[PDB]
Amino acid sequence: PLSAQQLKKLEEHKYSASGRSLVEPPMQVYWNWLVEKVPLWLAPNTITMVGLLLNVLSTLILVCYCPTATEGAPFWTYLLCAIGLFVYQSLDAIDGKQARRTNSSSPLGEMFDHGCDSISIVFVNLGTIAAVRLGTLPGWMFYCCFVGMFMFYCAQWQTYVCGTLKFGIIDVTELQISVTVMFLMTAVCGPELWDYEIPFTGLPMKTIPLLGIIGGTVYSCSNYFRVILSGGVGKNGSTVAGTSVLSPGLHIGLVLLLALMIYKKSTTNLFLQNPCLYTLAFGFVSAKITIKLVIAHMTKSEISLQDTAFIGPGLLFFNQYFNSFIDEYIVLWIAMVISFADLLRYCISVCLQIATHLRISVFR
Amino acid sequence: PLSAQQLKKLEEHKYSASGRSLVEPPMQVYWNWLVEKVPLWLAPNTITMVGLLLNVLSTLILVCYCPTATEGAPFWTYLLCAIGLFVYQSLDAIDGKQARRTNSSSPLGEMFDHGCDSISIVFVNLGTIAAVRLGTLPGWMFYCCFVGMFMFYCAQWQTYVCGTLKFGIIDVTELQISVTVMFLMTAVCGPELWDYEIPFTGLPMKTIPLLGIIGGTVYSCSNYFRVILSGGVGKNGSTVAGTSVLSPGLHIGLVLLLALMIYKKSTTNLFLQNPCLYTLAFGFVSAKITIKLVIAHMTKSEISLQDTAFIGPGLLFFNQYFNSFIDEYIVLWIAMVISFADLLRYCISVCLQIATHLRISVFR
Ligand SMILES: Nc1ccn([C@@H]2O[C@H](COP(=O)(O)OP(=O)(O)O)[C@@H](O)[C@H]2O)c(=O)n1
Ligand SMILES: Nc1ccn([C@@H]2O[C@H](COP(=O)(O)OP(=O)(O)O)[C@@H](O)[C@H]2O)c(=O)n1
Ligand SMILES: [Mg+2]
Ligand SMILES: [Mg+2]
Ligand SMILES: [Mg+2]
Ligand SMILES: [Mg+2]
Repeated sequence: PLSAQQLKKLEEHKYSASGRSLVEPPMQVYWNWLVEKVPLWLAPNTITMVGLLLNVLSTLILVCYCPTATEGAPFWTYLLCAIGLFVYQSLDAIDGKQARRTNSSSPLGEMFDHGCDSISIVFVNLGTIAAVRLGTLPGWMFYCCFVGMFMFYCAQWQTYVCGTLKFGIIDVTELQISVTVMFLMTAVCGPELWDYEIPFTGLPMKTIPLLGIIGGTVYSCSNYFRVILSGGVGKNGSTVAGTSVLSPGLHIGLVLLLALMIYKKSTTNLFLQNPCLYTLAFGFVSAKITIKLVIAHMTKSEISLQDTAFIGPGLLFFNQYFNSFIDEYIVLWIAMVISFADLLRYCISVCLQIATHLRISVFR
Repeated sequence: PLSAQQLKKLEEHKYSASGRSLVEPPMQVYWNWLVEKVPLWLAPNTITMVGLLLNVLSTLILVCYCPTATEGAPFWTYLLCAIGLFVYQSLDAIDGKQARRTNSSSPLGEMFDHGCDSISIVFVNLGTIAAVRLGTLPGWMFYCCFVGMFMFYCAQWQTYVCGTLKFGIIDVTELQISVTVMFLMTAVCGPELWDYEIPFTGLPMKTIPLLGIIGGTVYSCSNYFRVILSGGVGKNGSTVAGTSVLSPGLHIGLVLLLALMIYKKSTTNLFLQNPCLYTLAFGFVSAKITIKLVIAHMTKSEISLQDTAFIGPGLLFFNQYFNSFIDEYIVLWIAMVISFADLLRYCISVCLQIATHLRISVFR
């Protein structure tokens, strides 16, 4: 999975990040106080795995009770989702702090952190789509999920063009806090709160989050794109690996364009009837693509545009080309299963290789 | 177009071929007698260019008077085709002999010979399809043209796996002689000769050539495939370049499979109504692919499966995917023009680079 030269360049890697947000000081104090009361013999990898597992299980439960994201759910699911998200954020901060001390830092930890972040953001966007019941506005339904995916990939990609993480003021902390408080408010008030049309403007309440999200969208994009153009660390304005500046753009554009092309020619309402399956399959594809870029920018190697991850999308596209010989409901399940198995195999193989080389005992 | 190392390996190349056919001695004596009466100041490249030009012009005239390969043509076209084919064979033998003497041999000459052979075999197969009026048997119409293309590519490919050309007993000489005599017989007797159903077996006369061709087909394939499997020249049974044995098979399979896939889902009789345009576009594609393999096996480099020659087939495939927004008659013309321009540009660039390096003055 990893070549000898690339693995050799993996060592002597120094993690670096600069930036601060508005709510950073108080939550920072809280996380510091909580990490003073953590057991000393616990490994950070177990912490991040536990956090990701809790978040995934809770979001999966919420999705299972709300297919198509247009029905209602009890307070049980919303409360569990809020608790899981809060615990995920807390464990992220705590295992970061505990890995920074007691000389347990390793390059595999950052890889685990980034992969967990990808999966968690996909599941969080699914949960916040299902909770608000955004099935009454079919126009704004592709955009939300796939713009969350696109923004995470763009953050990784602008990190590729530079050497240090740059943190803004509207970063993940505020997003997670807002989503948690929104889940709590929906649980306490009921799923019909977003059907409490505001006495003016003739628009429902669901426009209040969405518009803001769009605003944040633009803002985030702005920053990222600047680092794409003005930023340069190598011998020129090119990437740190010496390759072209806009290579990952082709990967993300291919994924999103292929998703849109399959969506627009379904002829049987493939997406508006099975949104969770569609989003999960393409989220696994995008998660593998993002992990590849994470590994690429940890080292100084180069990425290609030929992967054994377009199997599922390829099957969908070639089953759409021929008119119909397999109904477009089992093909989606096959694609999701293939993508999940491929991502799991890739992650397990890379983790095993790194553990064998550095004799880390990943879980210890 | 040619890398420095590959161009350096181009030099110190020795042409080698072994084999003999049944009719080789008499035609060999004739060609020797004719080359004793050739001017000494004429370059072989001009000879092969003249032969290819005559063959192409005559076949183009015959095709223009017989679109769809189901109408009749005057004796003028058939006589011109027979004369052009005979002159092409004669000039091939003569310029080969004249290049072998008077120290004018160069690696560019073999490249010209192979490219001319590719174009000539494509046009000869079109001419023999049009002359026999094989439009009354739509089942056996894809097979003929594309099996001619496939056989030439397979001959080149088995040459790739070894170092020397192997000549059988049913080689190009007998094919050309048979086609010439068939053109002469059709001209003297008329296009209706193939509508003179043989008093027995209840089959028309056009089965007499076709079956034989099929037989020859199998025979040729046999020999080639043996060299594909038993043959080995490098450190192992692999190719002389050290790469995989069955890499060009992917190229030829992609071309033929894509042609068949576009043919089988035309919905408007794209091939059975415009056979000459279809065959010419895919013949230009296959000619460029074959020239690439010729250059590869002249040197010891490696070929890829990513070319700027699938533009035309890509446009056809993606215009078929979307139902129809451009009628499937201008797209074919665009594809043919693009393929022809690409092949001409590639050939001109390679010829200019070789002439600049070796200061040959190609035409002199
Ligand atoms: N399981 C883990 C998680 C993080 N780490 C390391 O600990 C550092 C602290 O990360 P963090 O979570 O505080 O930082 P951010 O989450 O803000 O990116 C990471 O950059 C990794 O190098 C680790 O070694 N093992
Ligand atoms: N225009 C040409 C044609 C052939 N030649 C060379 O002359 C040799 C004789 O080829 P040939 O035509 O007698 O052989 P075949 O046609 O049987 O392959 C070729 O192998 C080339 O090396 C050349 O230098 N310039
Ligand atoms: Mg962390
Ligand atoms: Mg994290
Ligand atoms: Mg010759
Ligand atoms: Mg020749």
